[PDB]
This record gives sequence, C-alpha cells and structure tokens, in this order.
Amino acid sequence: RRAAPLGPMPNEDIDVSDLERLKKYRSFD
Amino acid sequence: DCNRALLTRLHRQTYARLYPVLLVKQDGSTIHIRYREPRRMLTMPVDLDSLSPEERRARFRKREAKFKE
Amino acid sequence: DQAAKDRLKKRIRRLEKASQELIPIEDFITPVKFLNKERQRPPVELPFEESERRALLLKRWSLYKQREHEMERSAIRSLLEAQEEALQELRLSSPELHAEATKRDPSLFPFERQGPDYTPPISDYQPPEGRYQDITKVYTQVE
Amino acid sequence: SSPWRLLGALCLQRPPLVTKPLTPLQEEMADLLQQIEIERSLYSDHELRALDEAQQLAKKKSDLYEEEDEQNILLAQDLEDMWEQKFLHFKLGARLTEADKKDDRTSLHRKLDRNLILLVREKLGDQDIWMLPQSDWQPGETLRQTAERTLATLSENNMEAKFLGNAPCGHYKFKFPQAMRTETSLGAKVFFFKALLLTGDFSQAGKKGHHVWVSKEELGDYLKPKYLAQVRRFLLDL
Amino acid sequence: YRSKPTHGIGRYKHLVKAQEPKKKKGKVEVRPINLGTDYEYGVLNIHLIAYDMALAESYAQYVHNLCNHLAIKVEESYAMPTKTMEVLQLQEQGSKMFLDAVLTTHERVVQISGLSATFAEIFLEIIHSNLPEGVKLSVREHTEEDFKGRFKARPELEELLAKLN
RNA sequence: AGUAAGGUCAGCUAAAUAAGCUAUCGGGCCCAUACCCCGAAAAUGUUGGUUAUACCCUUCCCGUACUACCA
RNA sequence: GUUAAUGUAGCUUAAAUUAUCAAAGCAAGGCACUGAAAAUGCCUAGAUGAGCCUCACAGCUCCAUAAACACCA
Ligand SMILES: *C(=O)[C@@H](N)Cc1ccccc1
Ligand SMILES: [Mg+2]
Repeated sequence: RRAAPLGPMPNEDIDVSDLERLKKYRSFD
Repeated sequence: DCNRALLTRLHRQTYARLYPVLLVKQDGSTIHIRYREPRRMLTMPVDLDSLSPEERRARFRKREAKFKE
Repeated sequence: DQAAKDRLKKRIRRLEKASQELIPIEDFITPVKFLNKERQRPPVELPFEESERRALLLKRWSLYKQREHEMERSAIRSLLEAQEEALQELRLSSPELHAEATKRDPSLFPFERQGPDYTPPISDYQPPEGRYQDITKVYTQVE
Repeated sequence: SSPWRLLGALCLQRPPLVTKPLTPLQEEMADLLQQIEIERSLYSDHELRALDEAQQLAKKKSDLYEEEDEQNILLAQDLEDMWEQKFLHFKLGARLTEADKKDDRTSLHRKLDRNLILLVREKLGDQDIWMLPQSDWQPGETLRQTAERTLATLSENNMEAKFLGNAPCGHYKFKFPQAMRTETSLGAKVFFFKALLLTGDFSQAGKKGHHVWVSKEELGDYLKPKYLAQVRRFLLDL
Repeated sequence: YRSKPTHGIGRYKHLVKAQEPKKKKGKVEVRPINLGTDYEYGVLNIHLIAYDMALAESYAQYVHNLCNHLAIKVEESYAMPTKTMEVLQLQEQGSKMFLDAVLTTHERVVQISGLSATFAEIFLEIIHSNLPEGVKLSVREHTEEDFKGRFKARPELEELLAKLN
C-alpha cells in the first residue's frame, strides 16, 4: 500500500533522462 | 588570431633537444618547424617518379640542358 | 579436400575471435637511445633577478590569456546570435526555405583546410629533385 | 508574393596567407618557452659531437696517446657553418608585397596576414554604393544557391570557393525612399552567406572600377552606417 | 519501507549511467554510428596533422577544450600512428642520391559527436581561423575505413584472404 | 526412456613434443608398369569456458553400447 | 525627436549609510602534474548601471541597454 510523500523528494528536481547533458560533480570536495 | 596556439612547449619529461628549422615547401612558402639537427633551412625535393612519361621527359631535358652550355 | 576447406573456414573464424590490436604510439614511448646516455644537463643555475621577472611575467600572461578568451567568447557569441536571429527571422517570411536551410545538407564535409605559412610562395621557383622513402617501422603480429 | 525583395548576398573571404606578427608580450614569452626547452632537455646528437670535439681536443692538449689518428673529417661547428652559408645565401619572399606599398586594394597579394572581404560597386538610382556581391532570389532555387549563382555572375572570374552548408549568416532589411516606395515593393531583405576563397582571381580586364578587397578595419569607409552594422556582426575579426 | 512516505529516498541507480563493465569476452568498441538526423550531423573526426609534435598537440588540446566550453560531446581524443619519411635529395652534377634528412608526420584526432546544423558554420569558422602554422585541418566523416588506420596489420589473414580469392 | 561412451591427415594408429605407417602429389631407377630409393604437402567431431591452450569441461551433431525386471 | 520593455561580475547572494560581522558563492583563466580531458597543487583578474529621493523604507527619475513610430540603395 504505497503512500504519498509529505513534501518534495530530495532528488526529484533533476531530469532522469538526458544524463550526459547534466554536468557532473567530477570532485570529492 | 593565428598566434593563439603556436606559443607552446614540447610537453614531455625525457626529450632530446630541438632547434628551430625554417622548412621551405615545394614552392617558395616556408613554415617554422622544430627539427633534430641545428640546420638552418631545408628544402623538399621533387618526386620525379610521380611525373608522367611526357612530364618526366619534360624534366629529363631541363637538367641535361642546364648542366650543359 | 572438403575437410581442408572446413579447417580453412574454421581458421578464419578462430582468427576473427581475437582482439583487433592497436599500434602503440612511439611518440609517447621514448626509445632506449635517451635511456641514461650520459646526456644530462649540468645543475641549472637560476639567477634571483631572472626568477623575479620570470614569475612576474607569468602573472601578466595569465591575465592576457583571459583577455583572449573574453574577446573570442564574445565574438562567437555575436556570431551565434547573428546567425540565429537571421534564421528565425527568415522562417516567418519564407517557411519553405527555412526547412532547406536547417536540414543536414552534405555540402560542407570534408572541410580540409591548411594553415598559413611563414612566407608566401615565391614566383617561378624550381626546387631540386630527389625521392621520398617511407621507412615507417612495420608492426605485424599473428595469433 | 511579398513586398520585400529576396536577395542572396555572398560574403567572400580570403584566408590569411602569412602568420600575423607576434605581439611584444608574446615575443618575451616565446623566448622564455624556448629557453625552458633547452634547460629541461637532454643532449642531442649534435651536442654530443660538441663534446666529441672536446674529447679529441683534450687529447691533443694533454693525452697525446691516441690510438687512431684517422678519426672523422668534419666537425660539429663546421657542419653548422655548412648549413649557415647555404641559408644566408638562400633568399625567400617578402611578407609585405608591392601591393601594400602601392595600396593596390584590388590584388589578392595585399595584407597576407589579414582577411580581405570582396566588395563590388553597383549603381542603383544613379548612385554608386559599394556592397557585397548579391543576386535576386528566383523560384525553384534555394537562398544558398542564390549566393552560389552570384559567384558565377562575376565579371570574368575563375575563382573556386567553398561555401558553408545552407543556413545563412546574417540579414539586412532596408526600405526604398518614399519617392519610389510602393506597396508592391516596400523594400528588400539581404541575406549574407560566407564562403572561403580557395583559388582563382579576377582577370586583367577591369580591376579598379569593378571590385576591391579590404579588411574589417577599413571596411566601414566604403560602406554606410546602416549597411555597415549588419556586415560587422557575422564577420569574425582575424 | 514500501508503505512509508519516505520510500525510495535512497534511489541512486537512475542518477548515474549503467556503466557496462568491459567484460573480458565482450570487450568491443560498439559504436552506434549516427547518420543523418534532421539537424544533427553524424560522428566527425577532426584530423589535425603537422610535422612538429609540440605544435600538433598544442592545437589538438585547444580543439578539445573548445568543444567542452561549447557543450560539444567529445567521444575520444586519440592519436593516429605517426609516419616517418626518409627525405632524399638529388646530388648535383650526378645521379646517385644521398640521405638529406629524416622528417616525420604527427597526426592528432579529436573525434566529436553530432552538432546542430546551424552550429556547423560557427564551429568550423573558429577552427580554420586559428590554424597556427602549417597545421592541416581535415574534418572528415567517421567511417570505419578512417578508423582502420589506428589498428595493426594482419598478414595471417592476408595469407588466407589471398588464397580465398 | 535412461545410462554409458567416442569422434584427430584421404585411411588407420600413438602421443598432445601433433608422431609413425599407408594412401595422395613430384622426381629417379626400368623397354614400360609395380617393387624399391629420394623429396614435398596434409589434420585435434562441434560451440563456449579452461592465466593461454592442448589431452580437459561445456554446447551442437553423428554414430556406438547396455538395461527396460517382480506380479 | 517620439512610443512601449530592462540595466550587482558570466549567472546569482548579502547588500542597496532599512539595521547588522560583510561586497559572497559557483563559474572563468595561467603554470605544474603518463600523452587528451578530469582531479590535485600553486596562482591571476573584479562589479554594487548613473544621479536624486529617504536618510533609518527603498523607489522614482536620469542615462544606458533594447524594441517601436521612424531617416535608408
Ligand atoms: C535609392 O536611393 C533609389 N534611387 C534606388 C532605386 C529604387 C527604385 C528604382 C530605381 C532606383
Ligand atoms: Mg591535462
């Protein structure tokens, strides 16, 4: 029985599709 | 903007010395090139083989007449 | 006979199942000619007066390099905007030609261009003769 | 149709022939880069022969017990002299040709380190205005082909020029003076296409009164402020 | 947990690509060559050929870095194997030759992905304008034949191929 | 059905150091043929995995083999 | 000249003598570092559009950007 989240999900802003277009972190700091 | 990349260096750690050598093409045009020997200028010889038999005969008579008087 | 053909076919497939080797770049592989051949420069002496002007000059080179990027980035920005604004403007007036101007037209590639030379080619020049041998150390391997 | 007249202009550009002079700042850094190359390098074969002379000369000074007095024939210093004499005797062309001295703005042998954009003079309304070559668009013909046709319409030309795809590179809209302005022809739309001049040049029939070649620095003088602005947008400074 | 509203808060496998590992038996450069989109050209190879190693690589780096700033995908920045030619000049008052010099050629290739049809004019304009000195720019299509030069020669197949024919 | 078990030159065997004999091809000896002497070529049933291969395992295929009983 | 939109660095924070410790963060560059990128080390450049108003809220105006009526071959 899936429930609805109470607010915005953390990583839902970024687009799953077209991964190459999004710039990566490239660093650990 | 033809001088935006020529200013560089041989990015290596164990490389032999290079010297500026002005190499002239088949025509009178020259391009600056680094070469092993400290020679000042070098010319590119003509590939006589590529010439056709009528073109080769044209180049055959020129040198023989030039060497003679 | 027919069995010999079978092995020839099989030998073809066996060699096919192997990796396609790539020629190593000898430019990035220094030969043993320079491998400790006593050809080491003496301990380099750096004048203090030379060091201060050398380092200070590099600071200006960093600033001057940024100047080149600024004008180049602005130049391509205007060139992109100029072409983009004309393409969209023409589309409203002439939709039929807009489709022709945007579709991939194989009229550009190949675009082989050479760089400028130090001196222009002189008139009536006769270079000497000779021949061009190509040593080009061959690399053939079998599996 | 439309009140505007469709025109296809050709922006023929000559690539530079010689490398542009180094700026004073670049000269100083070029010396530094070359200096670092020598410091971080090994001894070349010629530099080995420099010590080879030292090896033999030192024997000629103190160790006069050399086994073989034949040795070589030439010297490393002598070899450089051999190439130096040939180089000094040999002469090359001049970067600044006679066109620069005579300010012949028609020949292609001027400003070999710069870029020349073709300009022609056209008479419209009993007035001569220098402009880029252009032609009127025709049915069953793409706008790029209009610029392509303009190259073939030049007076006794053999030039071969590579174009740039099919998309345009600029635009310029002007309206006719109210004396001759009508609803049928309100004005015209000029579209510019860039091309690279590979080889070929105009004949000797007409040179001064037909076409000139100028750079972007002096491009404004032959043009007018309204037409000048749109041309400078797509012309990359070089 | 499924029923909790905080389900799937740890999802990450949809953020990174699958990154298929290079299997020992499946190791192969499977390149889906794209050809002829509406406004996107196919895979192109920017062949930069010059006689000097330092000058050829210096302009090769500029092309690769320029693409990144312009959001142009670069698949690889490999280098074509070098070719060495023995320059022989003719001797005057004679016919027998002599070894003049040894000149080599260095080629650097920056393979690029598809680009918008409008950007083709703009991108190439920057490249050919910045050719420093004698660098032979060559923007050709990425056919398998142009990519065959990077590999070695296989006389073992040529022995079979000749007999097959 | 199940289980067992094998494929190697044209052919048959032994080793995996792919050999030996014969057949096949070329030459010599003889009037000719065969014998004989000399020289050469020739293969691991199949797919995949065995550091990498081969003798191994796996897949495919051909063929071989035993058993199928108490009511 | 006139009619309609906008103007902290490349985007953007605080700020905008409204008060406070203060013009920030990320980009963008040079050099070094197997050969490309990327990391890492060292290191370079800097704006509060302009004035007025309010001096204890912040906006109007000017100028400029920029489109328009509109000079044009
Ligand atoms: C330019 O000012 C006009 N004279 C151009 C012209 C328009 C129409 C007919 C002839 C000339
Ligand atoms: Mg790097």
